[PDB]
Amino acid sequence: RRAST
Amino acid sequence: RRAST
Amino acid sequence: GAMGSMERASLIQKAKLAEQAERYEDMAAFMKGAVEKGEELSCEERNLLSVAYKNVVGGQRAAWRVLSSIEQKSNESEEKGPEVREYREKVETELQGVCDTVLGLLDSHLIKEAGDAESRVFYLKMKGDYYRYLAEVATGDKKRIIDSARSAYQEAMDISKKEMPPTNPIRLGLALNFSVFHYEIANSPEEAISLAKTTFDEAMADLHTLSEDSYKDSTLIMQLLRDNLTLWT
Amino acid sequence: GAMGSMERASLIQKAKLAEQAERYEDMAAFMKGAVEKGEELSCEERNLLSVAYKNVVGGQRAAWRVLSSIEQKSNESEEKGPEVREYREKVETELQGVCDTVLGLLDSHLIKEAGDAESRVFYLKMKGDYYRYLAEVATGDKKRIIDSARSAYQEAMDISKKEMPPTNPIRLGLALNFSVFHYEIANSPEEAISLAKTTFDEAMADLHTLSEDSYKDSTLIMQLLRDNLTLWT
Ligand SMILES: [Cl-]
Ligand SMILES: [Cl-]
Ligand SMILES: [Mg+2]
Ligand SMILES: [Mg+2]
Ligand SMILES: [Mg+2]
Ligand SMILES: [Mg+2]
Ligand SMILES: [Mg+2]
Ligand SMILES: [Mg+2]
Repeated sequence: RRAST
Repeated sequence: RRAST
Repeated sequence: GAMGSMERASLIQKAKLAEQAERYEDMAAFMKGAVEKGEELSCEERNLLSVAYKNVVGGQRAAWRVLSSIEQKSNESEEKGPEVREYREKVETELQGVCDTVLGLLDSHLIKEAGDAESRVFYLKMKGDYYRYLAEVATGDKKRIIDSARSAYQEAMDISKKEMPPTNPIRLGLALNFSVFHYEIANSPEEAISLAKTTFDEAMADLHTLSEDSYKDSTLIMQLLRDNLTLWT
Repeated sequence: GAMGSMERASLIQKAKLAEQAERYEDMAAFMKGAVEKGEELSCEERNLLSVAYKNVVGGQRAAWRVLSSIEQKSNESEEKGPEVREYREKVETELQGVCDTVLGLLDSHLIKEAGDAESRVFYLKMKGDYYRYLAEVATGDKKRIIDSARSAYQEAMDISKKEMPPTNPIRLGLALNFSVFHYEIANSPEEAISLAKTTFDEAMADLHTLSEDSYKDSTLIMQLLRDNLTLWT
């Protein structure tokens, strides 16, 4: 899954 | 840690 | 109750959805609603009830242990004020509330209607389990809480020994947890070890009667007994 | 509010205890109470607020995605009745409630009192983040929700470019999340990729100015930008 902070 | 069900 | 207007089958369906979503507080509320419909629970439904509340109270117990350790260190140390004790007490009260809720469902009226060995032993084991979780945080009627756990476990043991084979997963899991009760709560590690060993050995001798799938079910719990024996000896 | 009678410092102390206990709902309630005292938040306190609500809404979003997938499969299939949609709607409403709560704290009155770049950019990024989480479940004013996220992110970007070095962790994390906004929400994968690459390259060229500890802080977030670029190209 793509990263967010 | 000891097991319980 | 807030679930009074929902169909029993819808509550069970949503409990299963909540499990898939790892929403265990919702799962427990749904199964509480299903129990309060007043009909007995099937094998699968009893499992859903157990899974839901075990996960809810498991989060609370893990949090309580973190906070209790911080509190104990604080009393070894700078005065930080009442906040650590207050917050441990908040988590403890919420935990006791969940145990009281489960014990209330068992007493009104799951146990009294449970006549088959698999249902009755399951509910009595659960009663022992949730009195045990109360005993873990008890510091005052602590002896009566401990004896309530012991009595529920003992009645479950007596029925399981008479009505179930030694490999029955409910009988095995009951013995595992009553052994932990002896070790952790009752200050009886020798009883804990004796129970786990005899339970393991009698199950071992009964495995030859089982199908491949039952063998897998039984050996999984036997491994937990062995894990505890390894930890304790 | 239920925290109105507790000291600001006690609320912050208990938020930190709740984090240690992984009790993020409690953590968020404590930090909500601290914000409502009306004083500005320090760097550490802003982090506690962010950690608390990110974990709470993260559990809700993960659950919503599980239920949404089940619902979509149901519409591909036996009719199971309204329960899947109902329960997805319940989780969705609770999620929207948490986002509205965070956005309410930012609007009353965190953002308007935030004058330093580090506080103002942090709060505006958070505003973009929680409108983005609203956009993830929006199906009706969806365009206005999306534009609210975009506008908050854009104001934060403009300030961060003028007032912060390219390696600043807040600037980096803002760019990471606005890039995800472009990719996932705005249907602008090329903008998402361009932003992540330019952000990474400009940070790379500024690393030589940093201490060892700041280098570690900045490179950690640069790695997340690179991870997304690898996933998307
Ligand atoms: Cl408290
Ligand atoms: Cl529902
Ligand atoms: Mg009915
Ligand atoms: Mg107490
Ligand atoms: Mg001995
Ligand atoms: Mg004061
Ligand atoms: Mg909705
Ligand atoms: Mg292209």
